[PDB]
Parts: sequence; structure tokens; C-alpha cells
Amino acid sequence: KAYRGGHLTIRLALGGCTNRPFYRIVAAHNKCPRDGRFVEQLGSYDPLPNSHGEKLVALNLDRIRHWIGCGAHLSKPMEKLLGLAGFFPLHPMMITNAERLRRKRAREVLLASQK
Amino acid sequence: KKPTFMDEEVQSILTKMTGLNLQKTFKPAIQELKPPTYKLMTQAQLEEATRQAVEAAKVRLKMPPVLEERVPINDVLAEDKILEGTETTKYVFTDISYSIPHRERFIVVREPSGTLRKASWEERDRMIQVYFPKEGRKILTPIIFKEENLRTMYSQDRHVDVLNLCFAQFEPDSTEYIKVHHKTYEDIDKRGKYDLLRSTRYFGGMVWYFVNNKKIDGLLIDQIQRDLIDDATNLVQLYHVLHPDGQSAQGAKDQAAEGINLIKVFAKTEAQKGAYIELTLQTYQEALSRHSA
Amino acid sequence: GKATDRMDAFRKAKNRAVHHLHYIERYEDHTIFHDISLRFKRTHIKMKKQPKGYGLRCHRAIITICRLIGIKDMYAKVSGSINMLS
Amino acid sequence: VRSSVHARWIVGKVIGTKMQKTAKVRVTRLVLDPYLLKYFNKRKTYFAHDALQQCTVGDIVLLRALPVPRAKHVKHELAEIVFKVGKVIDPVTGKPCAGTTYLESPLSS
Amino acid sequence: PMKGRFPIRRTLQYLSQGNVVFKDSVKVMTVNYNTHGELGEGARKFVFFNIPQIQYKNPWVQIMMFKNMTPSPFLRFYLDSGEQVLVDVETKSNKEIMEHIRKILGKNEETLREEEEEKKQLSHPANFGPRKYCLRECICEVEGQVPCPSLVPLPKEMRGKYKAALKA
RNA sequence: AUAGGUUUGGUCCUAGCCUUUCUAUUAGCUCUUAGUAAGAUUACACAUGCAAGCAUCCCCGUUCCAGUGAGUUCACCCUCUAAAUCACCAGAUCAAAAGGGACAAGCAUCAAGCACGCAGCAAUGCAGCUCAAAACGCUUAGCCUAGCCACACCCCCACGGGAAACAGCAGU
Ligand code: FES
Ligand SMILES: [Mg+2]
Ligand SMILES: [Mg+2]
Ligand SMILES: [Mg+2]
Ligand SMILES: [Mg+2]
Ligand SMILES: [Mg+2]
Ligand SMILES: [Mg+2]
Repeated sequence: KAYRGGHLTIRLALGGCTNRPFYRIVAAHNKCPRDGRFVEQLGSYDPLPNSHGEKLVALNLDRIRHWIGCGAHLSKPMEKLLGLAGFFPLHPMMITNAERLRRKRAREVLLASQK
Repeated sequence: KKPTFMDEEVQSILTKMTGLNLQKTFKPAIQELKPPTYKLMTQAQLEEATRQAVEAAKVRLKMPPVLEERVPINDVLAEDKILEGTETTKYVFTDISYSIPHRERFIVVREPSGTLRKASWEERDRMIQVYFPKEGRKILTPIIFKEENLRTMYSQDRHVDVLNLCFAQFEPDSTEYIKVHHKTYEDIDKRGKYDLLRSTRYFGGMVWYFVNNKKIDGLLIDQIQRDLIDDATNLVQLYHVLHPDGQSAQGAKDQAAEGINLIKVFAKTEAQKGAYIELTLQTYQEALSRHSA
Repeated sequence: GKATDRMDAFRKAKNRAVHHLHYIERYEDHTIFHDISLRFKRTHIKMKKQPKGYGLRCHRAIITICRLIGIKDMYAKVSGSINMLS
Repeated sequence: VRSSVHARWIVGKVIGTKMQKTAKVRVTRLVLDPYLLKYFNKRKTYFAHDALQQCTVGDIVLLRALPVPRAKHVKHELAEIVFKVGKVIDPVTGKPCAGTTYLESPLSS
Repeated sequence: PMKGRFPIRRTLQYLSQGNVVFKDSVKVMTVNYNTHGELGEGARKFVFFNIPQIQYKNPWVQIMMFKNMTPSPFLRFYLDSGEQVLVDVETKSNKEIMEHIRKILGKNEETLREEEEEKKQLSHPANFGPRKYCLRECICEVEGQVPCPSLVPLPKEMRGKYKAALKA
């Protein structure tokens, strides 16, 4: 489908079945459908912990670097995954959400103790 | 220095000890069968074909390397404590770039505590299996390697099968690989089944293990009983090479031992069953003279 | 066997058969020595030598005759007329 | 070099010289038959610009692709005449030949 | 039975059994040969046997035959650069002709196997997708992972139909 | 196909039809639970609700996603090179238009098409071009499925007209 504009984005294509999410980190034209055509599959992400309590993320780091050099963008979930991996700095919203969670749990603990 | 398992002299000695039984090496495999093909061959053509099969058997019996147990991986890359408590599950990030040796891939783990460490050896092997699956290897360790099942396979005398499963499932430096190989070698020693590994690629490893543990008495006894006295002599020479400052080697050097003399010297020194070895050698020599004269 | 009665026909046929026995060479006592393509009148029989445990994948009549002969493993395709006698 | 014509080099037979400075060339390619798995000749027609008009019906010619089509159908130029009709010169010996017979014996030189 | 003499020539196995894969430079191959003469037997058998294999291995090279046009048989390759390679095949057998053309204008085994490895690069073992492209279709096929809900139902606590009940 | 039934008074051969196998839709009868996948027959007409916002105003988006299969060799490779991304440029990536090639089925009781070519800077000249190796034509069909092509009420298009549009979701 001849698209106007748009750009390559490294993003998560959601496969899996109902209640069984699974993601394919793909470099795809941003205008293409979420689970539709893609240029290259750069990795995968299993949000469900496995038998060992691990969320398996596979990153084709060489090709991710190649596409970032070619000018691909990064969806925020992929940015946060890379930050977790250490490939990028931790996302500002990762840090801020951690801080918000800390404040919320501090409130909870303080209220529980007061009670 | 002391020679290693991969040195050329040791490789030659161990290959000669192993032997190249074509029937055993190319024993028919219980697998999906296709109808056979038939060729008309002269005597020269048949000799050429058997020579090619011998070369193929050498390739097939190429010994696996003996590698020291890998050291545990403990290396923390980052300590981002801000992530502490944000997630309750580990993330395992794998570099699945195609053109990278699996011992060079970066497989890191982000823990719930915010620690970005390097994946342990077990996790590394598990993830490499997950993403670059190998034929014959399973992610979850097969239960056959539990002692209760390993002893069943030993009782059936499937030591070669146990070693094959171990070599398919674990890495040569794996703790489990080394443990299972040593256990199989020990059981072969106890039950005197050293012929189960002859003409297989694991005979070299078994011999190396016995030599390094100074327990080649049983193997010498079996070889003399089976008349492979050249193999026994090479085994004793290898033992002396790997223990140059040993009582038996020094005694042989003091005397002039160049064969059955070497085996007798080993029987008299550095042998837990020296009397038995001497009896076996005496019986072999007596039979040799009997059917020679 | 020809007879006005079915049992007499059976007796005649099975008694005459034993005086007209072939001997079939079986490779390793389970199959034939090589692939055989033949045409008897308008019936083509294409028999393939097969490995052990393959079974008899043949016309049912060929399966019966092979069980009698002693062949365990063989493939067989019958083209043309399927006349049982031919 | 960067020609937009698919067939860069094609050897064909001239089947018509009725157009000025153009030679109609029949180029045959072996095309596998998917069912019979046998190679048959698939012939296509190419117009080859011939500036000098030196092509005769029956000549085997080598056509080179023009950098761009110079006409609605003339995408090739007459690169060479490999076998002039009736005036073949055996490439092996460079002597004129009439079919399988040497018009000049190669021993002549 | 298969029609024609030597019906093995009409099998994919035979066609792929050819070992000549021309360099990218070769564009045309004209095979001039004589239908008669004991010296042209090699060229005759070449056209009868190996031309199908050469064409199968090189689908984009125009192979064109010529009959009784010159006293002696010969191949002539027209390359992309404009060069012409003449290969006089008189007195050679078809096997010798194949070896010669492979030596002078065919890709070497090293180049062919590097091209094979380059092709292999595309099919990454770690990619998940349809069977036509990937070894596995979903991570659920990997042991130790949460299995496919179709085969093994998920825990009610992991099903949103009951997370909703809990949140209600 | 490992075949089987069926012509005859009978046998042999050829031969069509049918059985046995696996799917999909529909219908009859029957039907307990759980998980998952799939889900109008109709390119016929649509009540009703929602499906495109964001943002310190400018811009950007509503050209995407989602839908359908009416039409249908616009999809694939090469050349060239727009628009777009790479904070600017960079060549890299992606990819239009244009040029070259390849590319569905049936009917030859569709066998001729009727200007379908070339050269020249132009003026103009030559009379050529496709086709029984299937041109021209009629009919049928979404396709080569990580998806692609085409359409988007009809007049192929949509200035204009007919007319007032769910082939977006739920629904009629
Ligand atoms: S196909 Fe993988 S979860 Fe269902
Ligand atoms: Mg029903
Ligand atoms: Mg009619
Ligand atoms: Mg239609
Ligand atoms: Mg409508
Ligand atoms: Mg319209
Ligand atoms: Mg609707």
C-alpha cells in the first residue's frame, strides 16, 4: 500500500492469544498495521514470567543499532525495554513512575502505621 | 609443562588406544529407514570404499575436548536502585545477533532489585537454547541425568548413550557435563566395562580421567586380558608422562623399561592392584609362549 | 479349480497348487531383491523393495500372496486391468 | 551501464529489415517447461537500431541495450553481426566457410 | 514410462546436478555445433546433456544453439563488459567442455558456498512468525513459557474475565 | 490409491459412473461444562448511538487504522528519481510517478487487428506494426497470503452530475 510520509519505527507487534500476550520487536513503517507488514524482526518480548520467573526479552542489538542509524524511531515501550536492558539510559518516565510508586507506598505504610 | 588432552602426542596415543572398529562405529542406527542402494565394485574399488569409511570413522571418533570447569559468572553491570520494587520479576535480555559466538553473546539480567548483572552460566545456556535451538538439547534439564535414572542406564549398559545425551544437553565445561562424564567413567571402572567406550569418541576422555586420577589399574588389567599390550604400554607411558615426578615413572627411568617392562614397573609401583596386574600379565605371557612355541 | 460345488472347487484348487509351487528368493527373508516392473497381459505390477518394518503396501491380493510366500516388506502398485488371475 | 532496458545483451536472428535504420530481430530463449521439465525455445521480437543498414534477413546479430529507448519499440542497437547470412567466417580459424565446408582451407596460412 | 531417450534429463535431480554457475558477467552463450562428424561428438553430447543443466543453473543467461553453421564446433560467451570468450570444443568430450567452461567462466565453490551462507543469514533462528519463514510461531511453543491458552487454560487469576470480577 | 462395485448367458479388454478418505457450508435429529480460534449469503437499502483528536492559539492528524472483493495481469525484479525519516546537512533507509522485463483461467464456433511502426533536429519521408509460438475479442476470477492488489454510493475518474451513501463498530 503506497503510503504518504511515515517513517520506520522500532515497535512491539502483539501476537499471542487471548490473555497470553507476546510481542515481536519489529522495525516497521509507522503507518502500517500494528501486526501487519514489517521491514525486519529485531527481537521478542514475553511479558508473562516463565517457569523461572523471567520475562524473556531478545534484542537483535546489531540490527537495532543498524535501524536506529538508518533513522528508525522507537516506541516508548521499546525505549523502556532498552533502558531496562541498559542499552539506553533509563527512561525519564521509568524513573518518575518508580518515584511515584515509592511515594504511594510511603503513604500506604504511614497510614497503616498511624492505624 | 605437563601435556594437555589436546596435545598431539596425547591425541595420537589416545586414538591408538581407542581403535577404529568399523562395525561398532557405523553400527546400524534405529531410525527411519530408506531402501538401500547397491554398487558393483572390484577389489580395488572395495578397498577404496573401506578406506573412505575408515577416514569417516576417524572424523566421527574425533575426541571431544576436555575443558576445565567454567568459573561462575558474577559481574554486576549497573546498580540502578531507583527501579527497586517497580517490577517483581526478572528480565533476561539476550543479544540474538546472528554472527556472534554463543560464548560472546551478551545475556544480561535486570533483577527486581534494579541490578543489571550478567546472566549466570545456566541462564546463558538456557537462553541460547531458547533463541538458537540446538538439535538434541532441551531447555529444562532432562530427568535422565538424575542418579536414579543414570543408574538404570548403567545397569542396561548404556554408558555411551548417557555420554551422548550429556554431550547434547550440556556444554563441555558445564558442571553437569563434567559430573555426568565422571560418574559414567567411575561406573565403567567399577563394573569393568571399558570395552563399551572403545571405538567411541569418549574413550579418550575416559582414559584422560583415569590417568589424571591415578586409577588406570583396571584399564591396564582389561587391556592385558584382551591382549592389547601395545595399548597397555602406551597407557603406562602416558601415565608416566602425566606424572613425571611419580614413583613408578622414576623407577622406570632408573631401570630400563621399554614395554612389558614398563607395565611390570607400573605394577610394582603406583598401582592399587599391582599383584592382580602382575598375575594378569603373567597369564598373558604364559599363553603367548604357549601358542608361540 | 473348477467345480459344480464350491467345496470341491476349493479342494481341487488347493490340491493342484501344491504341485505347482514356485520358489521365491527373498532378500534377508523379508523382501524382494530389487524393484520389479512387469506387465502380464494388460496388468502392470510395479513392486518396490523396501526396508525392514515398512510393511506390505500392496493390493490386498498381493498382500495375501506375499504373506504366503514369506515377504514382510514391499510396496506394489497395480496399474491397467486389475484382473485377479492375471 | 545504468541502462533502463532489461536485456543488456541479446543474440538474435534478423527476420525483417523493412524499417529504415531498424532491424527486426527474433531472440530465442530456452524456457523450462514446468510439467515436462524440458527446455523449449521461447522467441521474442526485438527492434534493433541499425544506423548503417548493414543487416540482412537471416543474419545472426548481437544487440546491445541502448541507455534509453530511442523509440516506442527500439530499445536495442546493433552491436555486431556475429554470422552474416551466407558469409560466415569460422571464428576458430578465421577462414570463410560454406556450412560445414571450408571455402578457404585453413592450411592456406 | 518417461518419454524420450534419456528421460533422466527431464528430472529436477538431473537438472540441479549441474556444477556450472556462470559469473554475473556472462550474458549470452552461443553453442555452434555440427549434427554430424565424429569430431563434434563432444559438442553434440554437450548440447544433449549439459545445456539443460547450464540453463537451469543460470536462468538469466541466453543460451542459443546453432547447427552446421561452421566446420568446427565452438562455444562463444558474450559478457556484460562487451568481451567475447571463444571456446573451441572440437575433439573435447562434453565433460571436458563442462570442466573448461566452469574453470574459465564459472563461479568457484568458495563463492557459491559464501552465497549459500549469505542466504542462510536471512532465516534467523530466534525469529517468531509463520511456519513459512520462522521455526516457531509463538513463544508459547518454547518449553518453560506460559503455554498456549488453547491447549492449557490459563489461571483464572491470569484471565481478564476474572481480573474484572476482582476489580468489580 | 493397496483399491473396490457396476456392462455380459459367460470371459477378456477398453471405458464412464459410483464407494471407500479429508475438509468447508447448509439442513434434519440431538446437545453438558471449560479454554481457544473463526464467524451476514448479498459492492442491495439503512433507523439509531459511537468510530479523530491534540495543543498556549500556529501548525500537525483526521490521506493512517478499520472495511469489502465490485472491478482486475496497477502487486514482483531492474533503471532513474520524487515525497518521507535520520534535531540541520548527510549519503543511509523507505518508496511514488516514469522507462524495461515477468505475470490468472476458459473459448480459435473470438483468426485476423485496422494504424495498431520506423527514421528525421524539424520540415517531412518510408509503409510499416501485432498475430495459429494465439494478436484482436467474449466470459470467469481478488492474488503469487509475515501479506499484496483494487475499491471506497454510481457516472472506470469526479470539475460536474445523479443523489444524499455503515464495503468503520454495534444494530436493522
Ligand atoms: S500461539 Fe502462542 S500463545 Fe497461542
Ligand atoms: Mg449441524
Ligand atoms: Mg457455435
Ligand atoms: Mg468478481
Ligand atoms: Mg453502501
Ligand atoms: Mg468512484
Ligand atoms: Mg456493520
